[PDB]
Amino acid sequence: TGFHPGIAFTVVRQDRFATEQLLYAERASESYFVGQIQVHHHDAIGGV
Amino acid sequence: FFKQIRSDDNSLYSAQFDILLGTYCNTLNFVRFLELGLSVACICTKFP
Repeated sequence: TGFHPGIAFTVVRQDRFATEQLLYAERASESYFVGQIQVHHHDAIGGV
Repeated sequence: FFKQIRSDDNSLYSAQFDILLGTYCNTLNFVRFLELGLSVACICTKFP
């Protein structure tokens, strides 16, 4: 009904925007060991 | 459009077909009246 009961509020809300970031990486900044492709099989709808 | 083959790809290996095993027609035996056994009774005579 439009009565101000002697109290005040501080509203807080949080948004979310889509960005476009810009990565940079120095030379030889990662050592990467690669294993060996192994194959496993299993059944499914219709086929293996 | 149909994408539903997610490499699940069944019904890609059907080869049912229909075949026409031939045709068969007949002929009409053209009968000559003056070759009958009845033609002995009338004296046929063309008259243009």
